[PDB]
Amino acid sequence: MLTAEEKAAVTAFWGKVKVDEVGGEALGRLLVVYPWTQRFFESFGDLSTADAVMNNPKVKAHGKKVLDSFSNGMKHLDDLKGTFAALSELHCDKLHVDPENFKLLGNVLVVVLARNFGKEFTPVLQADFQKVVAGVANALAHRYH
Amino acid sequence: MLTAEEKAAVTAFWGKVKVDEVGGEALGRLLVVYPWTQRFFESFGDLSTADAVMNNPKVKAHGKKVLDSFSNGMKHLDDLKGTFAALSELHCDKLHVDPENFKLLGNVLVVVLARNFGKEFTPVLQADFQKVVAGVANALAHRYH
Amino acid sequence: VLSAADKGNVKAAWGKVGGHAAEYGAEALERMFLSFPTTKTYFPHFDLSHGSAQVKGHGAKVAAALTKAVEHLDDLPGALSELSDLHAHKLRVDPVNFKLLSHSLLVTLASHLPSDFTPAVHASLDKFLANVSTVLTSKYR
Amino acid sequence: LSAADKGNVKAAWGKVGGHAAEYGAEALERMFLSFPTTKTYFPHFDLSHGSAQVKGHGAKVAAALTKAVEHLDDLPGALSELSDLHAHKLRVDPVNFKLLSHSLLVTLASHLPSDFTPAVHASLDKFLANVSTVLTSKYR
Ligand SMILES: *[C@H]1CC(=O)N(CCCCC(=O)NCCOCCOCCO[C@H]2O[C@H](CO)[C@@H](O[C@H]3O[C@H](CO)[C@H](O)[C@@H](O)[C@@H]3O)[C@H](O)[C@@H]2O)C1=O
Ligand code: HEM
Ligand code: HEM
Ligand code: HEM
Ligand code: HEM
Ligand SMILES: [O]
Ligand SMILES: [O]
Ligand SMILES: [O]
Ligand SMILES: [O]
Repeated sequence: MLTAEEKAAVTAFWGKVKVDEVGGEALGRLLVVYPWTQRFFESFGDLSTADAVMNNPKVKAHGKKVLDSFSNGMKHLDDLKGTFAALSELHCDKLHVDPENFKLLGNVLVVVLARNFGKEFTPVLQADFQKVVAGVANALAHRYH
Repeated sequence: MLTAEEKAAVTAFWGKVKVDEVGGEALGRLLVVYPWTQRFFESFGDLSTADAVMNNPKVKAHGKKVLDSFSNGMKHLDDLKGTFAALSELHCDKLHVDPENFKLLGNVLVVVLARNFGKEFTPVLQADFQKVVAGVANALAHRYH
Repeated sequence: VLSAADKGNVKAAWGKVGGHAAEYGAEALERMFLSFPTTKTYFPHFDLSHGSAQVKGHGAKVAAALTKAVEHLDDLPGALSELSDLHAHKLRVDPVNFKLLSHSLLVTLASHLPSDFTPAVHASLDKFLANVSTVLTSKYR
Repeated sequence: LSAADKGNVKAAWGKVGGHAAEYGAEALERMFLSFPTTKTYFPHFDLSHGSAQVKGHGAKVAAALTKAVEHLDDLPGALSELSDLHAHKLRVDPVNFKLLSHSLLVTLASHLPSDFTPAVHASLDKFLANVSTVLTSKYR
């Protein structure tokens, strides 16, 4: 996991992030870029075109929730295994989400951050977030590990 | 990992396994089927064709060393993480092997085991072994996750 | 992408499988459901009890589909266009399952053909199935 | 790859235009900083901050990518010489390709935010994946 210097700057940047707006885009792009993930969200309504996906109210409302779990895990970087312990058990027994798909969403989130911040999301600032989204990725797969 | 019933048939079958013949075949195929694995054994000599890879003497001798540590993990089934902490650290901190490649070798082993035993290695007996290899692979990928 | 050598190996291997395609097709799934329980979730309507008649009737479908792919190795997309309509756009099957089936299939072919399942063929079929898998997972219509 | 995919990748790489050289250099620096185990494929390289080598090398990649974009229908044929290197000689682990794929898709996101639509994102990812598969295949 992160050190002191890595941790302090990862917190600083996250403050400027708009939880509402980033969550919907990430989950949307996950369903658009990796379209086999759409089966898990059949109940969400219409998923035919990428425009219908990126404007789906249930999708966007749920993306906000996943980012709230991400914001919470950002405050508990010393222990991600215990923070994401609950959701980990949810994705296995109730959802059967393959642990590989967490890597893709962590990566999507990073791309989503980069688009909305351009150069301000420095190559070093990216690498530090690559430890976070991978640190989270392992915590949701701890039932499979 | 396994239940009490799933420990008995997995061990009884393992005693019938020739640790030299299978060891030099599983690693052989790992370097043929997955050619990028040859990068880790530059010192090993000629690995140009399927014939050379299979009849390389260092390949076969190193092949048993793997299956012996695999045979070692057959006894310590509950404490695989503890038994493989030495080999999990070595393969990433020195040899930089990607944790995904571990999954492939446990896969190749089953294929070779099915080839060497045929019908004696049943769908049910395979299922018990698929967990074993998936436990040893996860124990060897412990320094990452 | 396959070599001419990869395509020769595949064509020869299936020439040895012959009429037992349905037998191994059925055995492949039988192995998949048992080895990896999660793959049963795509089949809630199926009978999955050991030795099911439905699985044996369905295994023959898979093997009948793979035998077409062998005949048209230079055009996997065109030959398997209707199967991408189902597995990708309709059923929306996770690509990680395709790795599990192919592994369960490769084990099946190894047990029955230990004389013909050489490492040289092993690599070629591994590439072959991962090319069929890529087609069935991609939306290209 | 669909008909819209081919169109999207062309339009995206067209928006990249003459900038590709710098983006090939960034896509690298972003990989060598984020995934330090990839730095082992380049031991002879000078991997310092803003290298003359890395910058010059990133120019070779993007140029070869441009060739791939212009040869969307026959990628195995066009990239036959690059496969010789990456697959037969270098013996690169496929996960590194996926890591360059993700690193490059970051560079294109930050630099071109108006153009990096979900539609185009999915197309470029599907293109790089198909290019990666060519380069990690020994078809000789
Ligand atoms: C994941 C990995 C892991 O190691 N753990 C720890 C716990 C071990 C998991 C376990 O005990 N597995 C045995 C097999 O699963 C049985 C689970 O216990 C039974 C209660 O859960 C089941 O109830 C629901 C609701 O009745 C079932 O869902 C039905 O409907 C859905 C609809 O999509 C499914 O399609 C069907 O499976 C089912 O008809 C489901 O069977 C639940 O498992 C991990 O947690
Ligand atoms: C970065 C990793 C992920 C995190 C942190 C995460 C987090 C969450 C959260 C917070 C919820 C809501 C919990 C609830 O109130 O029930 C949830 C539910 C859910 N997640 Fe995930 N998720 C992740 C990845 C995935 C992936 C990859 C998939 C599969 C494509 C997935 C599929 C689902 C589904 C189907 C639900 C329930 C939908 C519903 O009932 O509305 N998740 N997840
Ligand atoms: C099933 C998973 C694996 C097991 C059980 C395993 C086991 C072993 C063992 C027992 C050794 C000998 C170490 C010693 O003598 O102290 C070894 C060495 C080594 N392994 Fe692994 N291994 C696995 C996966 C892999 C894979 C897939 C690779 C990549 C090809 C790899 C790369 C290496 C390398 C480069 C060495 C050193 C070779 C030498 O100098 O002798 N390991 N492994
Ligand atoms: C080697 C790759 C595969 C091939 C060649 C293949 C082939 C087929 C064929 C021929 C059918 C029959 C379609 C019909 O006429 O009804 C089918 C159906 C189906 N397959 Fe696959 N398949 C492959 C991989 C998978 C995987 C990995 C899964 C997930 C476990 C899957 C899930 C399904 C489902 C849910 C059906 C519909 C069952 C029904 O007919 O009601 N496929 N497949
Ligand atoms: C699909 C993406 C890739 C493309 C388009 C690509 C293309 C190229 C090109 C154009 C060169 C220069 C060839 C020359 O020397 O004239 C090269 C060299 C090289 N590439 Fe890649 N490559 C890709 C993926 C990768 C990845 C992911 C790695 C691992 C980090 C890698 C490792 C290398 C190495 C070690 C060299 C030799 C450098 C030298 O000696 O100058 N390649 N590649
Ligand atoms: O989610
Ligand atoms: O090894
Ligand atoms: O299937
Ligand atoms: O490269």
